[PDB]
Amino acid sequence: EKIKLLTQATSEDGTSASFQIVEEDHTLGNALRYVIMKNPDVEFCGYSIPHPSENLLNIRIQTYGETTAVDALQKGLKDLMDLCDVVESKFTEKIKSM
Amino acid sequence: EWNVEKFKKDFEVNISSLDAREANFDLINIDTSIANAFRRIMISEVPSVAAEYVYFFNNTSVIQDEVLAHRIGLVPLKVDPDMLTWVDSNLPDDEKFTDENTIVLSLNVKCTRNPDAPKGSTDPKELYNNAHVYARDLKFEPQGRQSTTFADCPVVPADPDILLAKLRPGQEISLKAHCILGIGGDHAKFSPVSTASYRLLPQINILQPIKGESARRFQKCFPPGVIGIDEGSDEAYVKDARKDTVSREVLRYEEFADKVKLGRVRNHFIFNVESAGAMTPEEIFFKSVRILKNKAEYLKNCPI
Amino acid sequence: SSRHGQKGVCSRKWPTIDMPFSETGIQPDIIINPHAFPSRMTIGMFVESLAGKAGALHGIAQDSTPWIFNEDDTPADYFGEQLAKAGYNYHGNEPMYSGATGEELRADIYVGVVY
Amino acid sequence: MIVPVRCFSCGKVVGDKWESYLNLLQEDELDEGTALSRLGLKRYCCRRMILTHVDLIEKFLRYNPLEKR
Amino acid sequence: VSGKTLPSFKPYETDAMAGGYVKGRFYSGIKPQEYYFHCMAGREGLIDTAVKTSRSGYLQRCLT
Amino acid sequence: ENARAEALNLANTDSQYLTPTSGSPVRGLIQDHISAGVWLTSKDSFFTREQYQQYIYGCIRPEDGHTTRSKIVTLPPTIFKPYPLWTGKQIITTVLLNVTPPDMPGINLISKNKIKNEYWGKGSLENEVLFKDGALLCGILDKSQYGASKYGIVHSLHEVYGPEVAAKVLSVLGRLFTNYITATAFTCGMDDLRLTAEGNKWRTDILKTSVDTGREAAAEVTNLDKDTPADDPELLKRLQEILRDNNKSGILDAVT
Amino acid sequence: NTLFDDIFQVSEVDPGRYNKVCRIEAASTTQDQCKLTLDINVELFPVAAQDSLTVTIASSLNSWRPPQAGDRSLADDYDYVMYGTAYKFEEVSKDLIAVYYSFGGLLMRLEGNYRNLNNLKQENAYLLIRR
Amino acid sequence: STRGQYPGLYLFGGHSRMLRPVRYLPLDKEDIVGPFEQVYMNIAVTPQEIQNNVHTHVEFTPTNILSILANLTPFSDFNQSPRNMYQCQMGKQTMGTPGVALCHRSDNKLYRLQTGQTPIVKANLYDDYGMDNFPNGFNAVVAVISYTGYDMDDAMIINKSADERGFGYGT
Amino acid sequence: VPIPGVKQALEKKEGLFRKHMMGKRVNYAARSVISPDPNIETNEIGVPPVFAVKLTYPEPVT
Amino acid sequence: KMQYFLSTGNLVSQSGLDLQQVSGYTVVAEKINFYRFISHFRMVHRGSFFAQLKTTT
Amino acid sequence: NKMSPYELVQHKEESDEIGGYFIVNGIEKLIRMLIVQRRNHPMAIIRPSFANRGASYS
RNA sequence: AUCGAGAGA
Ligand SMILES: [Zn+2]
Repeated sequence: EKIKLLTQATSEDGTSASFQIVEEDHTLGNALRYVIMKNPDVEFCGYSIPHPSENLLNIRIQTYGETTAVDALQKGLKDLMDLCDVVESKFTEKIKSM
Repeated sequence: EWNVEKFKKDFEVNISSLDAREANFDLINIDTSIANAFRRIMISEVPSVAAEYVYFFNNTSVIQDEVLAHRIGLVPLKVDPDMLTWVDSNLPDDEKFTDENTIVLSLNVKCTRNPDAPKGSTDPKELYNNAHVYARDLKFEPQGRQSTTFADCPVVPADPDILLAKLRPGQEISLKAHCILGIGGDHAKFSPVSTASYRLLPQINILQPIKGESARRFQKCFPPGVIGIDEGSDEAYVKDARKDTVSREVLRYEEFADKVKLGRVRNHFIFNVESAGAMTPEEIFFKSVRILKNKAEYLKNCPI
Repeated sequence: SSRHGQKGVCSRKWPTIDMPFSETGIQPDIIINPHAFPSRMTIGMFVESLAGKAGALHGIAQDSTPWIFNEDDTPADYFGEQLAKAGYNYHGNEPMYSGATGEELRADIYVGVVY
Repeated sequence: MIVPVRCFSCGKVVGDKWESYLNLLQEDELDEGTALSRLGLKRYCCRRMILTHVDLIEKFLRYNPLEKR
Repeated sequence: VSGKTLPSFKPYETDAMAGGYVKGRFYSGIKPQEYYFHCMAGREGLIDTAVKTSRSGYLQRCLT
Repeated sequence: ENARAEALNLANTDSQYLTPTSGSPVRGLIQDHISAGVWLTSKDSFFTREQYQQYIYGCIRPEDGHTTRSKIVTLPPTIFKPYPLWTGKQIITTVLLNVTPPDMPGINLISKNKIKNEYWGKGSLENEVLFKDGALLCGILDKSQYGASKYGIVHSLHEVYGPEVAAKVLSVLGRLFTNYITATAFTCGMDDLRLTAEGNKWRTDILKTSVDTGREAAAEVTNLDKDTPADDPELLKRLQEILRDNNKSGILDAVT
Repeated sequence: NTLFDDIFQVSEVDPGRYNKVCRIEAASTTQDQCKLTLDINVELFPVAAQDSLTVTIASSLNSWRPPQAGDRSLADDYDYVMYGTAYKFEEVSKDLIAVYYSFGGLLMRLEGNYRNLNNLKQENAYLLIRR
Repeated sequence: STRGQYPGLYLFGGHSRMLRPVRYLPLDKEDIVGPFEQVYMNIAVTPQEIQNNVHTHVEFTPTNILSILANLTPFSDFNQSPRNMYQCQMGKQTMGTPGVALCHRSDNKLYRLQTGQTPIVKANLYDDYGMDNFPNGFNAVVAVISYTGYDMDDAMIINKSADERGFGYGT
Repeated sequence: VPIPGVKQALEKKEGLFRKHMMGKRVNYAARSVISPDPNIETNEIGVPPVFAVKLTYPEPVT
Repeated sequence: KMQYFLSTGNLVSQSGLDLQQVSGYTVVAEKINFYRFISHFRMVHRGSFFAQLKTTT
Repeated sequence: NKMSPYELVQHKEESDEIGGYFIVNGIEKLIRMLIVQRRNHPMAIIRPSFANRGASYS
């Protein structure tokens, strides 16, 4: 569909994997990278766009163990949602207060 | 460590101004990767309504049809984007546009000479009738059920005094533009912000004290409201660094090159969102944050 | 091309979000590589950028007829005085931000208005 | 030719300001800088659009094929 | 033929600037005479490049 | 398929790294990548863990076959306290470590670059490139290393690992120096072209001695004793003769 | 374990066209013929002329992982800790050996009598500095 | 002279002569000189450099030795001369404005720039020849930055949003 | 002026040899302006879709 | 005959003028822009003789 | 020949139409200026083709 | 089809 697992770069145990996301760019890539690097269990995280003219984003996650790159990705997405929710709530409160 | 709870504890917003077009607010203790995501989404991801398809019926003016249609497309509209859905492009044009996703404008202006023009006059508004075609002449035509939904809010351009075309007697323009939802990453005519950027809070680190006649010129190297003088001792200090645009005029002087360093506060952003007119800047920022959150949530719910 | 022989084809239509944005919020519409200048030595393009920005700020028109300046009265000095008076910096440099990552670039970027 | 509706660099609508700019130059003895400032054009990217417009459509309009001359 | 290298310079002017010595930089600009001399040099360079782009085209085919 | 094989093996791009005219290399990066490398591979460059990992994954992409180990391998930081900090040379080392095939020793190359040691301060040794087990330990990468230059790092990698590895290294360095130049962009301006007050006074003082050199050279050419006035009748007559005679004109031009 | 240790008196510091790094010249307080030139990140560890530093070269600090809770290392006793590789050994004179280290690009030249520098082998070694 | 040109006083009139205005220094009035007589008369390029008992004439302005196109180049005394020549050659190859009476013509090809602008930086001779009637190009905000990596050799990068607002458009 | 005979058709650079045997027009070829791209392999070429749909290769089915 | 001369540039003369070339006397005034057009009327040519030559004085 | 710019725009030509060119078959043509020897002046000439013209010719 | 003008690297 939208998220794609690059099976030719994924570890057998799942500790390392590479993901391809369509119709994405630096906007989501850098946010996901920042929110995933905060995971104490991930060893390597980075985003790369193969070609600028194409709408594809690549995410690399390498965990230290006891987890999965997919699990790290899910945790990063959840934490990004929580960060967006808290900034929205604080902005709403400041708008109301003024 | 880092956590959403710690970010909530350390996060603050300082709204400095808020108008119907421009909002100036600060994001404090947030990451550049998130501030930039908000900025990019505001610029080129928040949907808006602008003219896309133009159905010319006659154009005998100097302006060619493609230029006129492009110039019509560039006009911003006072339409709430939530009042209409998105167009499914796969459908044929017979039923691609429905009553709930397209707003149909019209323009029918015909120039004729004014026989009552005063002699020796040069003003085209007295010499001719309809010599100038303005955006306010884009008449909204309600269709279907939207005659009831748009009854309270008419579809008028954000700027009605935009000069769309000029005419001379005998020349007529008769078109019918369809305006739909679109994002600023598709075409720049859809971006709901004039400019929506940010900047790091400037930092002016005074290392050695500057006093006396030297403090006079040190203050002048900045904008007048930034650097002040202490009442007790004739020192120099930073009153408001928000009022400073980094021109590094100090570093041009060897007198003050060794007595102050210029930097930034790397997690203190100063946003400035100017809207085109369709929606308020605070709502634009709300929608950008919600777009980022929904993008993350949709990616999470996508089955890997 | 500009009026200094700096011709060149257009590679890609760079989106405005990925374009670098200045502190004042303006993204340039033409990006020219700094490596085109050292071999050609078209310093008139730099001077035109300086004078164009100064004139756009002050609402005036700057005359560029040859031999109106000399060694003592440098156009760099003249347009730098105008820019510093307008509040921008003397050397025409603007602190810009990366449009893809968001961080401020290493040094102030040289921006201006050229024909 | 005809005033650009939106500024190229940023996107601020400057197309509704050409006539008012001409009025500010004509009626009041305001120079171009003061007139641009009063019109609300702050960034020099916006200032150049109205400062340097040529408005060639006025010269284009005198060749009207639909009117007896 | 009059000993003047340019109308500005008096006949047989023993000066480096008269003979083409440009004491000027592209940062600060060059005087009209030095501009004229630099145009001479640039025109010669353009001519030489135009000739040299194909002065050696017959040799390759004769060998090959 | 015959012409396909001919083009992919004999006429292909990476098998023509060296010109047969003199055996020198003809491929490499040119301007932005060269300046980006000069800025990245200096002592002044430090990168946090996230920045280092982002640069590494931007240049090298295992899912595209860019990695020989199926899993990106990194290095310990060159600074442990107060907080971890890598270096640009460590980014070069990691690039080599991930593109160079395993089960082989790293490149041991000692070369120089185009930038002297006086352009980095007193006591610097950044002119002397030094590799050891595929780890850039000294010097800056320059035009002499990546680009069309003999006995640089790219040429040495070509020689030791075949043409494919040198092609991969050129591609990886191109992607790396492109992504680096995006975040830390390179620019030139008017202040680069300016001298100081002391520089301008030096230039003026020296150029003030050029007023009389033409006259002195003319006096030497016309076999007249020095300190003769520029409008002396005999000097003018000799200069007239020199103007008439093409060879004497050429001699005067050469001396001046 | 430790391979070298001394109290060094910094004598000269200059940035040299750099902003974050600087090159120092440290002379040992006790050993009369031991000297040092080192490049340090002076934004993470500022130093000054006529200072005193406690440098120590250790084969380990007891693959790299960010520090976690309840982790002990030799680095906890020191302020500034680097990590590099020995790439050259020189014989300046009789009973004088100079060892060259490169910490990811930052170069150290530790010269001294080989009685104390005999432990310094050509391999990866941690450098630790303390005020 | 000594083995120079043949001496004599050669007054000329009539057709096809080449003439230029130069300021006669005595009595300070305009004078007209030709190529034949120019090579023997001293003509200072600037009133600051008149030498006593040397110069008889002086240029009205140093810029009246250049062509129209050469005069319309901004700050051309700061450029390399081949680049000035390239500019002269390329300013006549621009998609500008040929004219305004384009509805009364049947030319085989016409290249017209939709929206041109008067330059902020322009010579004083730009107004004298009325080039405002024919705007050649447009003013743009140009950053001298090495940021994209797509514009190394001589290529350049155009903002997509600006291009989507009719920047550089032509027919 | 004189009409070219059968000898002049085979004589010089425009003759039959140097213009139709030592150099020919070819099917399955293309020409365009070149623009840089650093996100493509150093041994690769970037071909637009306009060329990619006209150029073709005979691949026998199996 | 005058129209032929203006259209072709060929100087069909039974006697020959005091000129060297016989063709390319009239150029087509191109209208790419006003700069091109105005420079058409300010150019002076040495002649087609020197185009096909090697001496560059 | 003597029409003011107002009359020029009235007669469909241009505001500041300039002359110097001809119209043939709807295609505008110009007789390009050429450089020729100065008239009515005897100029001494050295040319190898003068000797190449015949024999004993200097 | 031929000869004239011009343009791009
Ligand atoms: Zn603007």
